[PDB]
Amino acid sequence: ATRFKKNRKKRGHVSAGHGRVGKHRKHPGGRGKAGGLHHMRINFDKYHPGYFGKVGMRHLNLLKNRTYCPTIN
Amino acid sequence: VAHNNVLPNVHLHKWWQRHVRVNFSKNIKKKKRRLLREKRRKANGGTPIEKLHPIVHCPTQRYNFRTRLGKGFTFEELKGAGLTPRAAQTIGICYDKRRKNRSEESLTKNVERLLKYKNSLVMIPLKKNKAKKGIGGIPADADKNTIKEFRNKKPLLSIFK
Amino acid sequence: NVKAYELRTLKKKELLDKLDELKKELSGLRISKALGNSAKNSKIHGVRKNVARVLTVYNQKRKMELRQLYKNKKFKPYNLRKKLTKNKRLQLSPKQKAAMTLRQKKKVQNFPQRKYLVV
Amino acid sequence: KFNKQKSSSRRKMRKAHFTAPAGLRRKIMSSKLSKELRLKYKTRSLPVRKDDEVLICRGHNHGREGKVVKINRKRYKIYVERVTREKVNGESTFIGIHPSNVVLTKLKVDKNRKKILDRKA
Amino acid sequence: AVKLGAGYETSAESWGTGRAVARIPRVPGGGTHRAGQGAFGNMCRGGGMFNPTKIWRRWGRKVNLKEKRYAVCSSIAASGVTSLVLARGHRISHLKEVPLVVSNDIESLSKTKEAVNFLVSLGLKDEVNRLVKSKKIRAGKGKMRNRKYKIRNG
RNA sequence: AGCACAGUCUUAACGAUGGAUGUCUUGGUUCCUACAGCGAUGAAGGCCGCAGCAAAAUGCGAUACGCAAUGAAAAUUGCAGUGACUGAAUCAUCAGAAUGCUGAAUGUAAACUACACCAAUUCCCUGGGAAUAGUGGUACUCCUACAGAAA
RNA sequence: UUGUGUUGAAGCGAAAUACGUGAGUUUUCGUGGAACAUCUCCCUAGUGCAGAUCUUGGUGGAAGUAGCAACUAUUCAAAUGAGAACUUUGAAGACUGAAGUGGAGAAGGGUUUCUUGUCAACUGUGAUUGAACAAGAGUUAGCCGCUCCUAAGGGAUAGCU
RNA sequence: ACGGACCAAGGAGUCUAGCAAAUGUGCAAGUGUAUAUGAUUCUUUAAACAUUUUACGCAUAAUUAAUG
RNA sequence: GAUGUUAGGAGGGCAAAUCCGCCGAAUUUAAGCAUAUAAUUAAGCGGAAGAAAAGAAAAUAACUAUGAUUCCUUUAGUAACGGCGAGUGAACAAGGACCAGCUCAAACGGUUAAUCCUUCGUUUGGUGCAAACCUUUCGACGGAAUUGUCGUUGAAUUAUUCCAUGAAUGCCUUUAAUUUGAGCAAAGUGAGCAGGAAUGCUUCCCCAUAGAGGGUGAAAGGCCCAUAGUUCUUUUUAAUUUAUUCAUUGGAAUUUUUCAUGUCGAGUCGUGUUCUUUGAGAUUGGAGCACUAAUACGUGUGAUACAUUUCACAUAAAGCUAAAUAUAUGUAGGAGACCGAUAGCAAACAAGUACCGUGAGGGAAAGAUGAAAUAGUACUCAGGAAUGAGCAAUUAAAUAGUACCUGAAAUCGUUAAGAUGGAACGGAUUAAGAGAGAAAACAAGUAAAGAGGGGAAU
Repeated sequence: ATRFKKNRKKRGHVSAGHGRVGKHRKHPGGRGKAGGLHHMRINFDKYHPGYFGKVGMRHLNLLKNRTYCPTIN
Repeated sequence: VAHNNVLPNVHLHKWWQRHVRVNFSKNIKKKKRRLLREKRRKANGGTPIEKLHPIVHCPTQRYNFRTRLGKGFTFEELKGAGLTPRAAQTIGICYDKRRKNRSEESLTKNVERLLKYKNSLVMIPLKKNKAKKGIGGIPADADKNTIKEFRNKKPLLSIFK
Repeated sequence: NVKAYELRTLKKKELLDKLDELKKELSGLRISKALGNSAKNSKIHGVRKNVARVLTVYNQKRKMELRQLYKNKKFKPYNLRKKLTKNKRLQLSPKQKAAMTLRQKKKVQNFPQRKYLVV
Repeated sequence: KFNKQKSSSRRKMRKAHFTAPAGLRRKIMSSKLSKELRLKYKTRSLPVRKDDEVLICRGHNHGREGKVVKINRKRYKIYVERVTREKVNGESTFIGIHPSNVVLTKLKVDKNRKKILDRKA
Repeated sequence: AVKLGAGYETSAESWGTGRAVARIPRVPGGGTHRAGQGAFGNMCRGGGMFNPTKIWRRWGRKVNLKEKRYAVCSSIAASGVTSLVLARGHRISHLKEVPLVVSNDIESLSKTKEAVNFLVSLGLKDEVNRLVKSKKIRAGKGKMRNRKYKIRNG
């Protein structure tokens, strides 16, 4: 598996495919889901529309066995 | 994040390298458990290591229809079978003091199961050819000839299932 | 050069004065070695081991008599009583560990776990 | 091979060989028996002894015979009476032969050698 | 896996603002060669490998039961055809048929001599010769890892 | 018997310096398995010693690189030396004996081999006969039993 | 899977009417002295270096160069020795100048002390010298000190936290 | 403009979790036999082999805060 | 109470990987940061075992219901928490491993503490060579305890049936398993080549329930240890051997006839408030403080704060408990698609060593002659000596000479060839020299004689 890796085919290419200009730094945009609503907001709204906020009422302890029912047509 | 991916969710924000463990010994432990139960059935020598458990209905509407092995027969079930809990616990019959028979169907099904086990039992004398007729509902002691002729017959483990 | 078994039969005298003369000749050997004379230096090993053997036999005799002196008596000194591990010494005895009340005993005698066969 | 209690590890058993105590060395240093006394003692091998008769069948001296003169277990070697060689300074010294390269042709007998041969019969 | 903390068991100090030396961490103190030497870091002598091997590598693989059974069935089918057995390396030019079956007393035979004799009588003397003279000590340092010999498969 | 200018640089052969490479490995590492507490009956740790010639490491404790006993059993050696013709040389085992000063350290102390108090003490013969200033004991807290004072 | 090795493997040095476009591959001679491939197909990774004031080790030009400059100062003759400006002896010229490179101690050091050897290294020149190296030896207390007393103060007991 | 006196050896997109896409493979309204059990296999084997005719995941149905 | 160097005892310290209490950060993430996260983590303090801890419901559920604890698969990245941001995050059911239940308190026993401990004794039989150990029941003595030990588990009454009781006589077999330590254990040291030396190459034989490994002068199934196998021996542990007589002493289970519904853990639960903790949200647990209960018809849970009330479940405030589980520690075994001396542990070696720091601490470098030094360099010459040289010498080999296998590059020396007016090197094209070279770079066949090798032909 390790001899099929794409980094192997950039072995003598200096930048390792990560750009001579932008470089490969560590977390240049933030960690995890950091920038939602601020600088990742386009990504969040374009791919995960209803992500932020809450809707509905709470069900405190669920006990899924109570409402479990499989269906057949 | 970038592109159309699921929003990440990984709970690895603590020192997890200390808590990761790998089971290299899964089948080795399989063999060890097998050997242990083999040795503890050879040690008691003929009497099964399995104990009789009742048939009970799984709770909740999810598993309403399914039955499984409970722990311990009830006092009513044991009394219907004709034996006391203290006596029953000496012949491989589990007893639990918590369960109650809410329905005659469960009561009679577990009583019939207990009776089948009792009728399948053959009892070894406590004092080596001093056979007696037992107490607390324990069946009477079998004698030398039937014990010798049953000790070489395959014990039915299907009763415990 | 003496062996342990022949002098095992000696009295404590024949043991102690033989040790005394052995020590004396070892001291003479050491004095000779202190001087330039080194012709007999290799005998020091043998004399030292003889001293060890004599002391071994004497001390084993003394320990045996001191054990006979406290035979039974239930109050032997600490060096005589058992040198088990401290935790083993403080452990409850097997009888204490297995001791059961009358109620439990008369339950277990009347309803013991018993052998049986399932057909 | 089939016994897992004992190891077949190369480093483990050559450490055992090169750090064997003298007691194990005296059994490592066994040799073959000639056909004659092999027939007479119904055994195949015996540890070499200080007065045994030896016919070396391997090495530069593969025809010489002689009673062994000394057994040195530190270097795993035996020496036979007339297989000496000349040192640079000019004194004589025995050539060490590994016991695997010799075959016993005659054995000195002893109370203990008798009991070993009896245990072998 | 390498030892968990290997290469990192020293005191970390990279006193590197104006020393005219590279900013790599250096071991402290004095009085020994180690003092002031480049500390942990994949480029430093005694520093620790880049991604230390861990025991939670994916050692095994779960294989579909149906795929495993398929593989076994196909291997049996392949063993049944002569050109494949010839191409794998067995010297079978002299046995009568390749799905070769013998009577049940092969199970009762018990001596290696008569087993080898049965193999020869079936026409497999060349195969046995290949097996016995394939024994030889392998190349590389696998032989300092209890992997001394390398045999052919009969 | 004579002849090359010198230096600088290039190439080849042979060397020097250096310790790469290859090959080794009584080491490490990882997994699996099993067992699992030692200590006032003085532990772990620390000092100090101990060999014929002996620094370290290893081993051992005034019996001091080892005693006894048990199994094997002829070597052990650098020299000197010691060994049966097998409780003897050397291995292994290791149950007996022995185990310095310390250290929780516990009579008081401590950059003291300093200073107490109480029993004198130890050995040998089968009540005597010797030799020793040596040997034991003495912490704090607590439990059980006892003792004699008290309100 | 199918091969090469003591009639010399790996490695290494120089090479080749050699192949490739190229990473390379393959051969020769030398050296070497015990292992080595597999391109049949596949599996696997701690897998490819010119740099990172990279890490460790080794080695250069600088260069026989900078330098070997405080403390006024040396000389003659002899001895020893393979060898003497810097070892010893005699003679001379001088210095330190009792606020001393003079005698006794403390702290610190720990055998540097002494005698006899003695020169591989060290003694930044030499060295036969030495505080170096080697073998032995040397420290004697009722009166000198410690030990005792108490001080600034420290530790602990009773409590109490 | 900065780094590089020289040479050797070492030296940097990897490992695990989780998701997706792509492609290969098996089976297909199913699919994966999880933990575990068995079994004349117990050098290898810590792997292979097996599973008395409603375990669980995902899928087979969506939608609503929700009774549904 | 105080005091006792009265008698007998215990605690203290080390070690920690797993385990149990406490105390308790910040870096970090949030692209800033303060709640949050890191984390109920690190560090700090204390305490145990071969496991610990948890544990026999004041539990779930809402079902046709389950039934102590722990662990695995799953539930489930789910319900929920959260500047509802980053992030965090359980439980029940289901399938498995393992499987075990119990005792105090309280009730009852006063025609009699029926309990317990100390010390001193007697014999009851056993395996040890001994040392020691296991059994043993008849006391006596001195105490403790009514400010409560022990028995019962409501208590009497029939019936059956079980269980412990002593003495005498006889029997102590036989096998399977399991676990230590020991023995025994196949077949070539056959030609020939070469080599210092086969274990190599040819060739002729074999053994294999042994072709695992190691050693041996080079690669060994047949040279050695050992390996396969097998035989004894140790541990315990099942089944199978035999039990029979004579007797009274107590106990137990269930079933008949009676009486009374008993007991059931208090500064505790609970509530309020504060802080923390939790997924727990008009508060999950814990803790401090204030207030402070009921008595089983009670009181606690039923995940939203209340009032009135049904229903279900459990029976808090005392205690013990094996297994399944974990083990970066120690010790001992065994392994590997691991590393191969700048790697692998820091340490392959006299390594936590040398050495450094007042100290807490910091912490290296360093493996390889050769088959054999039981071959480690003899002799001569020259030198003060170190060394050097040899007509001398060990070795297969000394250019393997102790910094010793191989022995790269940088850097330097010797010899030779060439170039040489303020760089050197280079690209491209040839030329002149100098090294090597015939595998395409001519000659197949034909006739003869000389050495050989093969194939077929009796």
